[PDB]
Amino acid sequence: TLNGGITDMLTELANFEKNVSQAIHKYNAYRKAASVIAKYPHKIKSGAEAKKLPGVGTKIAEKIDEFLATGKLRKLEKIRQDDTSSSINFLTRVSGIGPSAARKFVDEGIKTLEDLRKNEDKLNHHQRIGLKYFGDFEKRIPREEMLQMQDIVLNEVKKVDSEYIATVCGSFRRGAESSGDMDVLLTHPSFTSESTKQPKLLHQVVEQLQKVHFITDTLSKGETKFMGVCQLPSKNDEKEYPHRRIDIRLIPKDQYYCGVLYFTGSDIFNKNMRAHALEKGFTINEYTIRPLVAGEPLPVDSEKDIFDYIQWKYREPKDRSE
DNA sequence: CCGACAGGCGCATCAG
DNA sequence: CTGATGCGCCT
DNA sequence: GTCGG
Ligand SMILES: [Cl-]
Ligand SMILES: [Cl-]
Ligand SMILES: [Mg+2]
Ligand SMILES: [Mg+2]
Ligand SMILES: [Mg+2]
Ligand SMILES: [Mg+2]
Ligand SMILES: [Mg+2]
Ligand code: NA
Repeated sequence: TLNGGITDMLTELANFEKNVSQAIHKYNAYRKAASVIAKYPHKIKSGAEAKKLPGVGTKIAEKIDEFLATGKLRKLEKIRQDDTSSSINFLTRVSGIGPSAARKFVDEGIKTLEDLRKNEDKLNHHQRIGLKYFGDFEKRIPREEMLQMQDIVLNEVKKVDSEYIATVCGSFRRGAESSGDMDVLLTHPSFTSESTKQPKLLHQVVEQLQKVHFITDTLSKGETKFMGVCQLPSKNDEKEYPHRRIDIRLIPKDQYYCGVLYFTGSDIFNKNMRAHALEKGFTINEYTIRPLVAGEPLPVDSEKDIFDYIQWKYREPKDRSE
């Protein structure tokens, strides 16, 4: 891509700040810069040109000048060569290991995938599964497989109760050619913000998906959110499909539009949109849009209504990507 | 200069 | 046990 | 790390 070198540099720095420094706002500032630069429709020629973009300040522009002059960043060169930094970064690639646990593990001498395997009894359940499927979870999912997974989940939900509506969101809904995982938003009429008229609405779907061997493991599971692993069936003599991450979110039926907006992302889009909601005197979460101490939920009966409240032209899901 | 930076589910842990 | 805190995760 | 007021 245009400015790929620059945006890669910034993403690496963001990951360093998140994973090693544990500085979430630096992480986010680097990602905001990477994002704005990725959308910039010109080959950046200097740091001063980039500095004109919102989210790119003096320090980034200075890094960009270094990167354009030399093709590298001494700061990242040092980070790359630093054994502890690299180890901590690596370990965070395991689902369930974040910055804190990564640092703790690296302090205890646990530096490698090899080390994690021989110390399974130091891992919680989520981390165990993340280690088990480490190579699989870094593989992306072609949209063709996403379509097959969608067919399974939609038909199996329908067998449980014809009144459930399952909507595949995330990058899939944004029209992406490949997805990192599957995100399923679920509603049922018995569950609204005013009442839960049936218990175990999510459990029943998760259980049905387990019975047919689609869901293979569970990372976490409560009344409204499921985080797990699933796999497509393969045919006689074929290599197995990789195991895949699947998230299911049961959202009150009358709060579907706020739910789908949230679940469609992108993550950066959601942060930008919620940050602009705040500037306009609103707060948005996956349930509601409220005036600001937040007040009572405003009426919504489309995704567009939410954009309208904050005075944004509608963006189609396909235009909410990075 | 500097306060704010999106919002929240599930789970592990801690105090009492 | 409850209630509070923070981690790691999701978009 | 960045930026609006
Ligand atoms: Cl974030
Ligand atoms: Cl709410
Ligand atoms: Mg991780
Ligand atoms: Mg993601
Ligand atoms: Mg996804
Ligand atoms: Mg997901
Ligand atoms: Mg947090
Ligand atoms: Na700028």
